[PDB]
Amino acid sequence: KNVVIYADGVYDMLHLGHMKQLEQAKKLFENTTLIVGVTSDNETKLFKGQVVQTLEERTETLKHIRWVDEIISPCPWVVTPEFLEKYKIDYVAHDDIEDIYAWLKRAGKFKATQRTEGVSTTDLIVRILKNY
Amino acid sequence: KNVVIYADGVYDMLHLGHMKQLEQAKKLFENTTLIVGVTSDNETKLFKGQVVQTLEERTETLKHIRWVDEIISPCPWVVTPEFLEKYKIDYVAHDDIEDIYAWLKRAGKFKATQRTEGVSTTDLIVRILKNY
Repeated sequence: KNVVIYADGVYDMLHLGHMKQLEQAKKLFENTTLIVGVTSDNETKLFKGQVVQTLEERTETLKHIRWVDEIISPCPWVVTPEFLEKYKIDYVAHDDIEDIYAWLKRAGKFKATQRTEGVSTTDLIVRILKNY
Repeated sequence: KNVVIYADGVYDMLHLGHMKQLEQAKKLFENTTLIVGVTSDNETKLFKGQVVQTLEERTETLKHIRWVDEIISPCPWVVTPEFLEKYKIDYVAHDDIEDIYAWLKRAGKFKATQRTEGVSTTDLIVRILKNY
């Protein structure tokens, strides 16, 4: 009855928005194993942009999050069918936002999870940029 | 066999240092209930200094932390004997750093937990204050 869910991402400066996404993935089915994939520093910088925390720092924080059952760190930048078989993954959970998730959706293996705006560590110091 | 542990604090901009402290408190005994107390905005500002996140924001993040079993939010600024009886608390866990914890230590009810330096959300943007 257990369903293996895979949620990959950068998880830089982990905040409430990330945590709610992990909760959502963890709760997609009654009985789940949530695997979190943490992207490598080099690949994140290459394809996305500057990461603040190292792979080891981003991974260590995730270990403390109630919803996280297993961590693949580092994880591949792009999910492949081979990867899904290797780790026996039933669904990939990711924000949605051509479509790199098209093949997962075609297979019935994609579960959208939603971002929370404004709760980011960026915005909190922008907030604190008012005492002056 | 279950031991009730009470760890109070501000828990502003929760980072790895806080999380490791909560892990330490949670793991003080084999079978524990970890109660986290979150201090009020007004009292924190009064006795400590500016808090970045509201009581509700600081409390909501703690809900996502694996080690947290129960939350008292807001909590009293100062622990009292009456408070320990009300919630059936066996030990208070807090960083140590006259001594407001003297009466707890005298009673056998104090468990020191340790801070982690440098891992704070403050230091991460100080870190990012190098790309320029």
